[PDB]
Amino acid sequence: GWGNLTCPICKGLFTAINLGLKKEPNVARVGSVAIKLCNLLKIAPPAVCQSIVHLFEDDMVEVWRRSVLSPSEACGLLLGSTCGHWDIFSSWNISLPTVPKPPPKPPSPPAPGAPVSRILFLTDLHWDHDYLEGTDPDCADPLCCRRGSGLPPASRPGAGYWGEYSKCDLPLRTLESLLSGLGPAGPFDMVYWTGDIPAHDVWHQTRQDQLRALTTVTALVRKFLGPVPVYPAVGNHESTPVNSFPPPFIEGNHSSRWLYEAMAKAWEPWLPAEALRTLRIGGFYALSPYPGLRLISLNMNFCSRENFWLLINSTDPAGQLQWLVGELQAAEDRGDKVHIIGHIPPGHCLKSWSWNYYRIVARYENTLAAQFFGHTHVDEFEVFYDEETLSRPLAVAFLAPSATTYIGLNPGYRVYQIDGNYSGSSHVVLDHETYILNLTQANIPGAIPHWQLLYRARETYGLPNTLPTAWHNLVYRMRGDMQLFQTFWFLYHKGHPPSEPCGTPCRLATLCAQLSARADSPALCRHLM
Amino acid sequence: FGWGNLTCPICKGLFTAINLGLKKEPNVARVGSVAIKLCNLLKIAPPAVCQSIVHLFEDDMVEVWRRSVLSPSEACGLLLGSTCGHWDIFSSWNISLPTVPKPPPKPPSPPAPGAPVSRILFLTDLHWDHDYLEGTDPDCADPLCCRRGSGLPPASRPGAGYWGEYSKCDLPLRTLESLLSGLGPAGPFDMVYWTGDIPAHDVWHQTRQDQLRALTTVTALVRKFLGPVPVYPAVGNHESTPVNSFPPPFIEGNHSSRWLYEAMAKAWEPWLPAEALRTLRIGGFYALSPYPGLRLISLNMNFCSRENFWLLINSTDPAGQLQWLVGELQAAEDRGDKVHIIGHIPPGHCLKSWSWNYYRIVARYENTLAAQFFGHTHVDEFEVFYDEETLSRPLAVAFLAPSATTYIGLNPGYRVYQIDGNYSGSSHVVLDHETYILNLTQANIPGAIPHWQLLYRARETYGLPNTLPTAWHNLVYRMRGDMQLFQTFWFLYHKGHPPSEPCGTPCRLATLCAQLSARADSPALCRHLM
Ligand SMILES: *[C@@H]1O[C@H](CO)[C@@H](O[C@@H]2O[C@H](CO)[C@@H](O[C@H]3O[C@H](CO)[C@@H](O)[C@H](O)[C@@H]3O)[C@H](O)[C@H]2NC(C)=O)[C@H](O)[C@H]1NC(C)=O
Ligand SMILES: *[C@@H]1O[C@H](CO)[C@@H](O[C@@H]2O[C@H](CO)[C@@H](O[C@H]3O[C@H](CO)[C@@H](O)[C@H](O)[C@@H]3O)[C@H](O)[C@H]2NC(C)=O)[C@H](O)[C@H]1NC(C)=O
Ligand SMILES: *[C@@H]1O[C@H](CO)[C@@H](O)[C@H](O[C@@H]2O[C@H](CO)[C@@H](O)[C@H](O)[C@H]2NC(C)=O)[C@H]1NC(C)=O
Ligand SMILES: *[C@@H]1O[C@H](CO)[C@@H](O[C@@H]2O[C@H](CO)[C@@H](O)[C@H](O)[C@H]2NC(C)=O)[C@H](O)[C@H]1NC(C)=O
Ligand SMILES: *[C@@H]1O[C@H](CO)[C@@H](O[C@@H]2O[C@H](CO)[C@@H](O)[C@H](O)[C@H]2NC(C)=O)[C@H](O)[C@H]1NC(C)=O
Ligand SMILES: *[C@@H]1O[C@H](CO)[C@@H](O[C@@H]2O[C@H](CO)[C@@H](O)[C@H](O)[C@H]2NC(C)=O)[C@H](O)[C@H]1NC(C)=O
Ligand SMILES: *[C@@H]1O[C@H](CO)[C@@H](O[C@@H]2O[C@H](CO)[C@@H](O)[C@H](O)[C@H]2NC(C)=O)[C@H](O)[C@H]1NC(C)=O
Ligand SMILES: *[C@@H]1O[C@H](CO)[C@@H](O)[C@H](O)[C@H]1NC(C)=O
Ligand SMILES: *[C@@H]1O[C@H](CO)[C@@H](O)[C@H](O)[C@H]1NC(C)=O
Ligand SMILES: *[C@@H]1O[C@H](CO)[C@@H](O)[C@H](O)[C@H]1NC(C)=O
Ligand SMILES: *[C@@H]1O[C@H](CO)[C@@H](O)[C@H](O)[C@H]1NC(C)=O
Ligand SMILES: *[C@@H]1O[C@H](CO)[C@@H](O)[C@H](O)[C@H]1NC(C)=O
Ligand SMILES: [Zn+2]
Ligand SMILES: [Zn+2]
Ligand SMILES: [Zn+2]
Ligand SMILES: [Zn+2]
Repeated sequence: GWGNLTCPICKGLFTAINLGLKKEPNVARVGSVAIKLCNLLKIAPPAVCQSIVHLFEDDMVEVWRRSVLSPSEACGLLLGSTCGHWDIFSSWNISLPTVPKPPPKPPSPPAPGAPVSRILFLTDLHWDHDYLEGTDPDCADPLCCRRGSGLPPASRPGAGYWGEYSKCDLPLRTLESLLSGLGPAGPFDMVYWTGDIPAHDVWHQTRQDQLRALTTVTALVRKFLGPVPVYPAVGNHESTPVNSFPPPFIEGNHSSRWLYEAMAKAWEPWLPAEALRTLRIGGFYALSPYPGLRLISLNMNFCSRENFWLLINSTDPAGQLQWLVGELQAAEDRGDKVHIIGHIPPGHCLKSWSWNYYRIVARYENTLAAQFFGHTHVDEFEVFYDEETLSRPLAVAFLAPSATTYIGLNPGYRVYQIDGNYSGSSHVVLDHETYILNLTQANIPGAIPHWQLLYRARETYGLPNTLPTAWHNLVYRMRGDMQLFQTFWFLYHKGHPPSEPCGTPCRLATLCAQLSARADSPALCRHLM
Repeated sequence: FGWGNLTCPICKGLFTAINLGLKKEPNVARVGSVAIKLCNLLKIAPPAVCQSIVHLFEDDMVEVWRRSVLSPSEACGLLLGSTCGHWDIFSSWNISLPTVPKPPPKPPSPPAPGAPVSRILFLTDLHWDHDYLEGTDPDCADPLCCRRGSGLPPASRPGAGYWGEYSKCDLPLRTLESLLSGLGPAGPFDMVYWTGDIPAHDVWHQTRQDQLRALTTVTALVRKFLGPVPVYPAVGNHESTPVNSFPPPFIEGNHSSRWLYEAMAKAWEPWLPAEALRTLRIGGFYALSPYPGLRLISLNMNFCSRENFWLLINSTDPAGQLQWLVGELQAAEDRGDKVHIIGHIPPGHCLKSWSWNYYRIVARYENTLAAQFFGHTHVDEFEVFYDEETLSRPLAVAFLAPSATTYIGLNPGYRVYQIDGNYSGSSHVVLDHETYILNLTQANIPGAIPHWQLLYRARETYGLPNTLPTAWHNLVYRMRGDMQLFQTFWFLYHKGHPPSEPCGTPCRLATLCAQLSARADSPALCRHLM
């Protein structure tokens, strides 16, 4: 009978497809057809389509050939079981160590006169380098206010001197202003630097340009902050194409070796030997700023939904989660405490990665003191609960607003007051402050650039402390009180909220976001009606 | 604005490049060879068979996959869906019956005493090997044995019988000569319905020339022995090569089926009138009027078939034939005549939507449709149709006739139906039927003379007041109750040569459930068997 032939004909078919598109000419064909389709969907002008697709085609086809179309996979998709196996984005688990979990003990308020560690948090600087004042703020292009955007017609003004309120990342001068005005204050013990150094022009980006951004902005930070250590993390716009972060099992040229070795060449002064070693492989590391404290810098792109290399293998990329566990357990032993920093927050991640992270923080509550994440470009947080009943806040991650202005925001940075350096310190965020540059004032001719204080957390929300329970109570408190949420919304946008009023469903969506540290998991929002 | 928007265009371009890539013959060769190695890996069957069969399928197979499954997209509509591409493969469809209101139901009236009767001979699944060779190995490693190249049986196993064999072998032409020669007793026939499957079961090395050989020589044989009596054939699943390949009319030659359809109507020109030949050259189905007041429809069930891969491209009412059928059936309702439907594969072995639309049609046209005949099963059984609303009322039954061929351990056999005869007011419904078989245990003895015996008669054997559908329904549930009776139906099921295994309760249930399922993917139909 013929029924037996379907499977072999399928496997052979995708073998011929596989080896067939491994040749460049067909890759060119896919590129051009994709260009015509891009032109059909419009958004954006044709040259952008051309450049972007020419940039993506190679690695895109590479991964699809090695993942989606690899027979099989594909035959396991169309037939399944008997023929092939489709594992794409399959579930996986990281297997915590067998050490029994110590009983949860919440941290105690710091003793009077105890030391305090001030930490500067910079994220999403997004340096354009093509920013040109006077250009068109609203143009047809993924990014405007830069060389090649043209001029605004008639009554619409050009881009501001310090940056603009539409699209338009920052010119280097505004980063210089940010770093010069750091005095008051200040002084900082350390700086957490999340990533996203390059601008949002993703179609024509080049490795040389990305390296330019990384090295020059690193040099700027280093110039202004001097001896204070800066601990960076890898953002989602560092590599090119944007979001392309092949795990360590991909080897050059097309691997990430270039970016990871450009880093750790630039960050050599800040990071110790081991940190650099692990950074050269996967782009993540661990170190000890204080005795009794451990900082973990995670590469969240192996977390990312938009990182297509995960189609190939999405299972604990670079084995980093496991590594993290080894560290966190290493921290439980020794009686130390851990700070985690990263670009993309957990709960923006795929499915399994997020759940494994949640499982880890829940297991490691007493050890993990704080967590910091960027990427959102807006000011918000995320609350973690116990994995069983999800009724008890065990930790919170702080999502800091972007230094960049991207999509209509005032620039800003954050500063954390944290339990300081000494034995027994909890190393937990005591408070935080948010500075912004009001562009309406700063762009006036003759104005004096000023980085104002905006708000202080505890002062604004009346929190007895910054521990998770307080943020939980703040969320449910805002569900009820609309004025309070209006405050949180004003600060959410760094003082430049949009024109749309953000009515009731908007509020509900936002608060639900504040409560979801685990991707999917709709139940986390159950108590919000 | 980010890469996430590009996935769709990159996909569509990807599968365009794949499409044009495997549109070249060298790549087709590569897929063929990989498939050959895989076949050898799964074993079953010997390597030469794998090689030949895949070499026969590869061309058209790649054609269809390129044009359907992999056509971007489709494929992209599968991996992304909705917003990007549309995946319709084996999607639902409906035939839209005409708006004429259904006439009020009513049972056919019993024929008056002394009324005329039309005897019809039903031949199906002749499966002529032409390579059948007595003495060769009946059980060999091969899809088909008892032929040239099967070798000799080792040691104690005897060879193949002169008149055919009881394991995995088709018929030699001489046994078809025997069948057609012994047709006298009895009786005289008014017409002959011939379902299909003329060529043998060797599907790996088949060639168009061979299939046409079978068609023309066997057609010539039937015409020789039955002479002036009309034979209305149908297209079986073994005609075209590769087996089951029946591209709809929207596929054009060379690789289309026009060669087979025009080879027919060249061979069947004496039997079928002009229109029949015209539509048969297109779709392989036709309509004609054997009697005044009666209409015979011959459907090509390959557009029905699950095993026909050309439907991957478009599975929706191939050749628009179902619609055509409606147009004919309605034409009869206004005209007040009755319809006989014949085809190879029975409805309920068909895909999903085709089957359900067929059920809907027969249900709508019940009073008009007098009888239905189908082959393919190679075994003696039937299928009962119910009302589309409550599914409690049998509105019709289709008769699945046993095979003339011996394929898979059966005595050869043919059937003859007694039908309400030619006259005004005739119901044209099956009154009874008979089944003749050639017992090979006796016929293959040296010096024996092949004899085609009577086996059973329906009404007498099952004690049915008539052959109308209600009778067969009552028979099925009676068999659910009575195990001895089912044992009878099982003996006749195999044409008098039931297997060694006792069958029994789960077997019985499966068989009866099959008898009640005329619509594929209709498990509810068997609910009442518990
Ligand atoms: C239309 O399509 C047909 C199927 O693709 C194709 O039939 C093929 O014809 C060739 C040449 O006659 C045969 O060639 C093979 O077999 C013959 C006879 O055994 C040998 O002489 C050859 O060396 C070779 O082995 C194929 O067997 C035959 N395929 C089948 C299965 O029918 C027609 O030729 C096509 N016609 C046109 C217009 O190209
Ligand atoms: C096809 O031909 C077969 C051989 O003629 C025949 O099988 C034979 O059937 C008879 C009985 O019909 C068996 O003889 C039996 O007779 C006594 C009578 O008292 C029984 O008690 C015994 O069971 C005894 O078996 C033969 O033994 C048997 N021979 C073989 C080879 O099986 C089939 O019945 C015929 N089948 C059809 C469908 O006609
Ligand atoms: C290595 O990395 C990628 C291939 O994955 C490729 O882009 C490099 O070649 C350069 O890439 C530039 C874009 O980033 C492109 O604009 C430039 O023309 C091209 N050529 C060079 C030498 O810069 C690959 N280069 C290597 C090391 O072969
Ligand atoms: C954290 O505090 C400890 C003291 O509690 C500091 O360690 C001292 O460092 C000085 C040199 O600057 C040595 O002379 C002392 O002997 C050290 N004492 C101990 C107990 O280690 C440490 O410098 C502080 N860490 C940071 C980063 O400021
Ligand atoms: C940023 O600057 C603008 C202008 O200086 C502030 O908006 C002003 O708010 C006052 C409140 O009474 C109004 O009377 C003015 O008309 C506003 N000016 C304009 C042109 O909008 C704005 O509040 C500042 N943002 C913050 C809070 O830092
Ligand atoms: C599949 O085939 C049919 C033609 O048989 C295509 O369009 C149908 O054609 C019939 C007859 O002309 C019309 O009466 C129907 O209305 C049509 N149906 C639909 C759903 O459009 C149909 O487009 C083909 N589908 C594919 C996959 O191309
Ligand atoms: C069906 O019966 C009809 C009569 O109802 C038969 O037709 C007659 O055939 C004879 C012999 O040729 C003619 O003399 C008559 O003129 C015919 N009458 C009509 C009205 O057709 C016919 O023989 C039967 N048909 C078949 C196929 O048996
Ligand atoms: C087809 O596949 C099944 C296993 O899925 C195998 O057991 C069987 O032998 C194959 N069919 C034939 C006719 O060999
Ligand atoms: C993905 O990585 C994990 C961890 O090594 C391992 O199962 C294997 O390398 C990959 N799984 C696959 C290829 O399915
Ligand atoms: C593994 O993680 C998944 C999420 O990816 C979670 O739903 C599941 O409970 C875990 N599975 C096992 C077998 O522990
Ligand atoms: C593609 O781009 C446009 C404009 O950036 C956006 O509105 C749209 O949502 C994108 N496509 C999808 C499917 O989201
Ligand atoms: C008729 O088509 C509709 C969808 O338009 C579908 O829901 C229904 O099941 C179809 N009817 C049949 C008998 O398939
Ligand atoms: Zn960013
Ligand atoms: Zn980012
Ligand atoms: Zn058959
Ligand atoms: Zn058949």
